[PDB]
Amino acid sequence: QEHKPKKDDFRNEFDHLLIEQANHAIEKGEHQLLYLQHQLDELNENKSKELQEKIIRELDVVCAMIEGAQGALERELKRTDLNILERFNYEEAQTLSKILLKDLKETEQKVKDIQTQ
Repeated sequence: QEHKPKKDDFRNEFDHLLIEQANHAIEKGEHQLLYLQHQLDELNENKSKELQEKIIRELDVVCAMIEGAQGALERELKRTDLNILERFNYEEAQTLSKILLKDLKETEQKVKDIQTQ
């Protein structure tokens, strides 16, 4: 297996491009979900009241800002666009965002399902 470092090189989003904000949004969200998965698995059995209440708060604010941002941004870019490159980027953008969205939702549900103090 090849495990290499992956850090956003283009942080400065001055241009504030549509795809730029979208990619950054889906990237951050996805990452958080991947890392959150672990806590969810451990919390599933641990059933820790503190760990749960915490994950819920973090997952709430994350899924919230992501849902709102993604929805708005997506609705913005969806306004008008037609091109090979634009189509490709747009396709992958919605693909990654959609995936992270489903996973995130599932995680939240599970957390809420687990009974704790």
